Amino acid sequence: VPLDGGRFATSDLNDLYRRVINRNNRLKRLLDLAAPDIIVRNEKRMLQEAVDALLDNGRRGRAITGSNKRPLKSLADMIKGKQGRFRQNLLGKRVDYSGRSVITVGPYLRLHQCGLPKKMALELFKPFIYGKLELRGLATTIKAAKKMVEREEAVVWDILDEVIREHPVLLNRAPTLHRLGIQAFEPVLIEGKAIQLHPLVCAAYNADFDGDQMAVHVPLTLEAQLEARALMMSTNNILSPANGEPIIVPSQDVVLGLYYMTRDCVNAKGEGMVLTGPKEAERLYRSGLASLHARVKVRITEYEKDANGELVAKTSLKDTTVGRAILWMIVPKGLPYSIVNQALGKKAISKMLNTCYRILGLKPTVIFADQIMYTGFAYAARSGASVGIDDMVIPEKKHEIISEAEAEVAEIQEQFQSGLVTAGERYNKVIDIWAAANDRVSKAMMDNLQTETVINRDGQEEKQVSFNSIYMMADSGARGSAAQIRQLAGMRGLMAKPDGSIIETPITANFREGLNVLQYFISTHGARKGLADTALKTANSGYLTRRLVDVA
Amino acid sequence: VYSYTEKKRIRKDFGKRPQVLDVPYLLSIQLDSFQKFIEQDPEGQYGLEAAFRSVFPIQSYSGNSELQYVSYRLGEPVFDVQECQIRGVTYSAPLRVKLRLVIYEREAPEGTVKDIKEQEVYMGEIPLMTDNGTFVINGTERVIVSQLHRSPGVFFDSDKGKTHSSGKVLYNARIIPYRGSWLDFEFDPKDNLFVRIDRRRKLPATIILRALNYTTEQILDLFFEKVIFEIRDNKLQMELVPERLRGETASFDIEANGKVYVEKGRRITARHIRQLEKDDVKLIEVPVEYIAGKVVAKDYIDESTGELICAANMELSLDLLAKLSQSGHKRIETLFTNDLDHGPYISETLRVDPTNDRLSALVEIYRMMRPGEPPTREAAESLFENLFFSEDRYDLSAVGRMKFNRSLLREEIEGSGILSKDDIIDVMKKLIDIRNGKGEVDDIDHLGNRRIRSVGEMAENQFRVGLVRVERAVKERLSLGDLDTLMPQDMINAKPISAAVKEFFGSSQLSQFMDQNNPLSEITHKRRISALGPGGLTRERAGFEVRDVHPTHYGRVCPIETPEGPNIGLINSLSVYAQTNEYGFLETPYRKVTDGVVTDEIHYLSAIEEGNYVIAQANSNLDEEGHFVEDLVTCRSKGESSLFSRDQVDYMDVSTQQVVSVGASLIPFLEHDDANRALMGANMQRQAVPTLRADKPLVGTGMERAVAVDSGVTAVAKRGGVVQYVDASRIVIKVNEDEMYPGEAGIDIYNLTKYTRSNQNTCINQMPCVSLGEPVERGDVLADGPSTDLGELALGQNMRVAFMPWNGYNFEDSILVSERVVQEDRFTTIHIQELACVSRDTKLGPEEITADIPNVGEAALSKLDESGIVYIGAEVTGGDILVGKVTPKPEEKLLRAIFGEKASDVKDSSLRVPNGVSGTVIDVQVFTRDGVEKDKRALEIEEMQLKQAKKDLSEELQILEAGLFSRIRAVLVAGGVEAEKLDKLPRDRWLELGLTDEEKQNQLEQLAEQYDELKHEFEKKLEAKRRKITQGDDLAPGVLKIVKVYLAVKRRIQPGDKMAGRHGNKGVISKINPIEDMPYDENGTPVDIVLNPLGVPSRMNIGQILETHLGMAAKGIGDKINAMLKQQQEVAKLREFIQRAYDLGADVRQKVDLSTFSDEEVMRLAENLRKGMPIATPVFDGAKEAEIKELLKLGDLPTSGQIRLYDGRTGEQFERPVTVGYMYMLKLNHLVDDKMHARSTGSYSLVTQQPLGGKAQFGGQRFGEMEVWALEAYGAAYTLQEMLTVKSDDVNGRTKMYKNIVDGNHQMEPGMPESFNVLLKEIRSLGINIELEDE
DNA sequence: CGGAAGAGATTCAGAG
RNA sequence: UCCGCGGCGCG
DNA sequence: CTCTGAATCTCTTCCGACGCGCCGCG
Ligand SMILES: [Mg+2]
Repeated sequence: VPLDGGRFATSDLNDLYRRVINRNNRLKRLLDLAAPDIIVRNEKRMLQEAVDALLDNGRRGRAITGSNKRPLKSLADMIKGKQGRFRQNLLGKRVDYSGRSVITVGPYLRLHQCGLPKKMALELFKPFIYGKLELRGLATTIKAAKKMVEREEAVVWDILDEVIREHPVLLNRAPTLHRLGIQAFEPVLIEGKAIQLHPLVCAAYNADFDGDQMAVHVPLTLEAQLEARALMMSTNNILSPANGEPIIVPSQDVVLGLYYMTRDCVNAKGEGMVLTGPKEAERLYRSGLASLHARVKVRITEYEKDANGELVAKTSLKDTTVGRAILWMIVPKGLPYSIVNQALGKKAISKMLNTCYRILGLKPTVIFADQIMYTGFAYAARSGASVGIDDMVIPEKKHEIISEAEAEVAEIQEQFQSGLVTAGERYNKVIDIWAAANDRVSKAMMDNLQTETVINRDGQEEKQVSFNSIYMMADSGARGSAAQIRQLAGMRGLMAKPDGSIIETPITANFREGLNVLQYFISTHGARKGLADTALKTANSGYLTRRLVDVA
Repeated sequence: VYSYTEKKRIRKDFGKRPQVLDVPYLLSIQLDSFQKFIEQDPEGQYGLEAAFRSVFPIQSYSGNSELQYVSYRLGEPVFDVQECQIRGVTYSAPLRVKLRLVIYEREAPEGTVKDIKEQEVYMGEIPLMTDNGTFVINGTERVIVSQLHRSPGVFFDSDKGKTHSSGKVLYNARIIPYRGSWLDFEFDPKDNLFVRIDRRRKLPATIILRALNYTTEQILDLFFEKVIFEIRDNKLQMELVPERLRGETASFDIEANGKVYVEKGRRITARHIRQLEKDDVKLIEVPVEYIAGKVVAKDYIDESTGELICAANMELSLDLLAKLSQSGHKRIETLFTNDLDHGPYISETLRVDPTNDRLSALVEIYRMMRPGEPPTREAAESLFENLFFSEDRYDLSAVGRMKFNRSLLREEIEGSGILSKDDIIDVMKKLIDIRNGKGEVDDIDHLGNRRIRSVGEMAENQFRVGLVRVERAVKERLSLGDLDTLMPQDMINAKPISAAVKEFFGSSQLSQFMDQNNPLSEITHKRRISALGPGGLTRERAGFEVRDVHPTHYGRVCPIETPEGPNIGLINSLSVYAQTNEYGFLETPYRKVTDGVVTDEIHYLSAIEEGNYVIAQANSNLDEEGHFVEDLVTCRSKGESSLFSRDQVDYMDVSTQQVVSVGASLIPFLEHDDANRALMGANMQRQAVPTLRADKPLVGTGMERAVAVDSGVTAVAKRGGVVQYVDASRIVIKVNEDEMYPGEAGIDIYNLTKYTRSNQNTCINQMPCVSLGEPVERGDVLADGPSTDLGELALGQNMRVAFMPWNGYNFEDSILVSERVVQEDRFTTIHIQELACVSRDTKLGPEEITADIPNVGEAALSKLDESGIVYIGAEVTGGDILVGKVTPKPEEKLLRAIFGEKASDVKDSSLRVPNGVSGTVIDVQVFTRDGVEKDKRALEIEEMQLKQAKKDLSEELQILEAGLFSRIRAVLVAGGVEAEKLDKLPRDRWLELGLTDEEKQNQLEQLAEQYDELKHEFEKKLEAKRRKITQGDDLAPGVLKIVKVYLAVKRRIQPGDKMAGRHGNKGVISKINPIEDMPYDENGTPVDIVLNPLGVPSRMNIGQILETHLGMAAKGIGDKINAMLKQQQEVAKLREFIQRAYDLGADVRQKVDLSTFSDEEVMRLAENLRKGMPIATPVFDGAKEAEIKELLKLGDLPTSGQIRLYDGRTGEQFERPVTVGYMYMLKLNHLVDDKMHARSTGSYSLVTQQPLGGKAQFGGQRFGEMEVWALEAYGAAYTLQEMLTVKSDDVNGRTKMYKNIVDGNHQMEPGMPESFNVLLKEIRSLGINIELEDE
């Protein structure tokens, strides 16, 4: 390597070869002199050790170091090891025609297409630009095309648009884990500096928008283009190879919007009329003369495939709310109307997708998914499901429940100070009574929160489901579970010592109120334990995957 | 009462606990360590003199020549700090030492020396530490963190489990010296004492027992007691006390005084033992069979011939008894032979002895330490004495022996560093005690075994290594010393120690580079504790016990702030009130508590001792008279916490603040949020970047002032006084009469720091925040640095934020952003790059820096000087010419350059702008070698540098000379006062007032010299400075002149940036949205930032909710102030309004009023409230729900904080009220322009024909292995062939494909991967034959 | 350095 | 002037 | 007595995710 001045930090192999050739030169010179046996065997010994170190270093004591302080590299080092030749230059090698950027959402694309920033688009397809420019003949040599593309004249963006129209590309996620980590998309030119993704793919990628970065690749030949559009495509991969359940299940916002969409308070303005179709219901909602959701009889027409290959129409006067009908307005023909009369949970929508695929082929399922995502964002923006500090209603009986709890802990202590019980027995049963208190407070707060809403109901009174934001986010299945609300509003359970032993004093506070230092310290114990667990587990997981993919 | 400087703006505060202790100096560790490392302390006491007196004196071995130490001195640094950083040299200082050399008479060793020599000798230089606690090595800043390692002492570990899993625990004893070989004691399942030295082979303890000059009888008497038997006629009567009968079955009929107490077989409980104790006689009678397995203690020998009847550690047999009774030695001393109280491990331990002799033991350890060597008696003795008797190669610090004596339950405090024999004997005794079961092992995570180091002691250690090396060299030279033939420095060399310290500061796992972006990183990157580096474990030697936090960490090590990922808990941070003990342990304060009253005075407590006492929880309801309103309170004991009585505790914690780190203490409402979320929030906050103009966060914690002041990134008044002149460059302050020194004090000058490159390419800047002619108070801020304003810390800004899902643009966490922020340029940031051009002197033509370049247009020279360097202030873009550097490519053969040629082609090597970046020239730096031509542009740059370098001195002298002229005026009051010429004759020219008095001229003439001396120092300061600018610069050989240029880029917000708050909320900006579509209220104002409410359920961080309501309250006062101040109302209206504003608290210690204030003071305070109300909040004693609720009542906002909102696009009501408010947004330095990158066809590598890597080179991405197997998982085949053969490796394939693609016939060719051909070569290069085969 | 593994020296170990 | 080590950070 | 042998303890070796960015020193 030519380095500064006459200095060249060359490879260790040069030094090893120089050493051994000097050794051989001295030895072959000295055998001419009929030297005594002692010195000649000393030279043969040191030559033997030198060539042994040349072939492999480290197998002998006091391995010869390199420049300053580290053992020099060898041919054995060049062949084996993570830094060896295989796993850095044969199994995986750097490739041209690629690029890297950061992801955004841009939730207005179609599932079969993705965006791509303009400067990246110009950079990637320069040979295609040269070829098409030669095809139209507006340039003569490579230099003319090069200067024209460097000037970024407006006369080339139309060629650039033309060469995209169905020329696909590839995406990559750096910690590629399973087969869905690589997909293909039909690119569309977009302004900006970041990659745009359809939202339903990030769940398969398990790629949050925290700042993950993608790689791109470009198929070149006709074989490559057909190969990409055949199997690389996002459309024809809708079942996981691990289990038949789909992989385009919605995650966070459309599920919230539809869940809020299909709930009915018993009394609301616009209650108690009849309509002949979803279209006029949509019109009435846009008029604002009726609530988003109220019990309304409607005339619904539905199709079904009793005939072997043909659809049959039938009509009725179903009883439902307006939101169910307006959602029915976009549903494809095959599915029966009974498929939407429930509350449309996470499991419900997954079953929706699975049944739609199993009965109505492939394409209508895809367009149904895209359109339901559109409507989910639309009505989730329309809803306005904000959060508020006043939402988290704390149960009141829990305070005297706690008071009782320290009453029995004082009682058991004062038996224990009379020799009645031992430390282990009292330990177990204070754990038991504390757990029972946790059960009671958790159940109490759940029943207080679950149906707090009450209404006069066109008359005296009635009790119905709740409309708290926290509850509707919870039972939707979007984010969190019951335990999260248990931790937040109610008592935060009880934590254990780092070894695994349980602390006798439970966490008698909650996040809505203040927290004293010691319980926060124990929470720190738990959180640090979990973070260390995952951080150490990642490497073993990856290594196990490597061995298993090698063995079979 | 408050200073006028605090009266710029007062911060609303909450909290009920009255603080008593002040936050200490936040840089005490580094400052104390470095100050202790260099200072003239007698007797050393962990100082440089200690290392000197350790290494000194030096004596020639039997040569009667002595070198003895005298003293050392340090001179001033030859350079400054700032221009030293600019140039590139370190900020070191010379080391001047005086050495005394004497040579004894060869006829008398104790006789007087013939001569004495003494001289000052210079050797090396050592780096210096600036007030901010920094270091300079090569024109940069580097900082050394503090190391954390196990203290030298003894440990006892269980190691239960892995070995022989279906078996009980083992035990092991470890001794680690401060400097020396390790030594390990451990057990084995067969239960033998084994010793291992320096992780070598396993050896029995008996070898070192005998090598310590001990006979077998001595050893057994040491480890065991006596059981005596007598040769007696009646069944050999014998003596027993019931102490050894504690818990045994009766193998005999228990009889005494001819009366059997209990028969054989009955277990002897305590009752039988006491029955024996009544009239307890010892001599009893037993049968003979019991001694069958019992072992003799002494060595009885025959008397007929002296043959050994029985040796130690062998049992007895009836024949042995008979033929020892034939000799008549009645006393039979035997072994105790216990089972559950004294395990007889020593017996078989000595039984499996390989040898039996001291010399044999020495030979064995000789061959154990060095394999394959001839055994020598003296060599074995020499190595044995050179392991634990040699004070040179083995030693312990005083702390080592301290913990050694503490662990062994000893009482001695001070001994010797080297070990002894009885100490390791005691280690034997305690280890066998532990194996018996009694006693207790010690853990590792307990901080009473954890030791902290700092810069001073490791610097001393490296320096001591250098001195022992050079001492070896000096003694080697002195072995041939002569009779006074030289001056005592020719034998010393400054090269070794200087090289050693320079390598230590330069290359070390403890001297990390410092991340210079914001003052928070500055203060948190210094108080950092690491467990890596030499002497400690590495990144993957970590189990789980080191990872998790320990209860002793409370109040001493922050549990919540640590980096996550590859290393967790290894880079833990130190607490806020913690400090370093004298020995090297940690300490935390406590409040002394009497019987029922807590005193104000405090104590510092170590880690080991705190278990002896009990401490109460900090936020206990202390009464007004220092009592507890309850009769019971929870208190943390040595093990855990428990509710204790009124009179059980003796110490009180100082405050709630002492639990977390500095970075953690800045998060408001921390107590309402989860641990991991707070951790990631702190990890982001350490990485912020200052914006164009700062502004105080509306929700603070009160710690901003302390961190802002203590971190020296701002101008602090060394003395209080009166502003005289202010400017954007310098500040002039008048000194008060009381503060000025009696001898010609004068005034002070503060030089600001302008736009300059930082270590992280950020713009360090200083803006004054003081008006003209203002009384300034001692120890207060004058100029604001980056991300600081008016003396408070302000990283990000405050946004109007709402929580609502909108059109999927906030899908997972993506941050939607309004156009108004970039409209105001309120997140605009600045980066400063650095481009370097070298001018080497190489063959084939020395490099030229001319402006003449072939094969280029005139566009370059349109923006270039004739020197070739760009003019200052050029709007250059990517790929533009910056510096013009070009390198060229008898009587009959040299003239052919004109005959058959035209001219020599000089090759361009111009440093261009890296592609993709714009910029503007702000500074050009040029350095020149000693004796090289200086081109035109370099000449004026030093000329502009020259004239400013003399104006500031002239400006300084002009003010400096003013003070001496007042001495003329004070003395010469009466006389001829000139009407008009009072100023034409300046304040100096008064000795020429026409005539002069015979005595007045004397003082005038006398002081005339001292002005000349002030001129003289002006001359020398001018003359010294003009040399520094004129002199060249030693560099690497070959290079001739450096060309440093600087760029400034104005970074704007664009979709893809990384936004974050102060409660862990991540995010990237998805879409920029024009103003018209943003949601807006009934009043008319829009909203700026819209988030996703779904973050709260999943990741439980409710704290970000509570701050948002406060933001409305903070603005809710401010806009009401803004509403009233727009119309000129009388001052008392706001005066009562602000009075109630700073009123209206539950129970606070603030207790401020407004009556004492002047009207103009209140008016100038009002205008600083145009933006709102800064509200303080302690970490744990913060505001609760109720007082937040009633605070909004003072505003004009709904009680719930819940507001209905209007749509921007469709414009209607929302049938759910939405939550809005304020929130503190900062910016991360992870942009998009520095990450997005691609290539089509660039360079290739040499060893393999593969594309390059990294973004700096025009390289691409790496096709990782993992996506390989992913690809054949789909039925795809051709791409796998196509990607890694024709696009990466094949050379003929790509060029054909490159030629084929430009014609549209997309076709692939197989080729052959040349990397595989590379593979076959070296595997061929050995004895292996391998190649291809038939086609 | 934890763990696995595997080869190798050792060391009883009943059959003699 | 583009090879190698160490350290920090990000996912 | 001498095995053969069947464990048994000793000693050595091989290994421990991926990808990128930044900075420093030979
Ligand atoms: Mg991520």
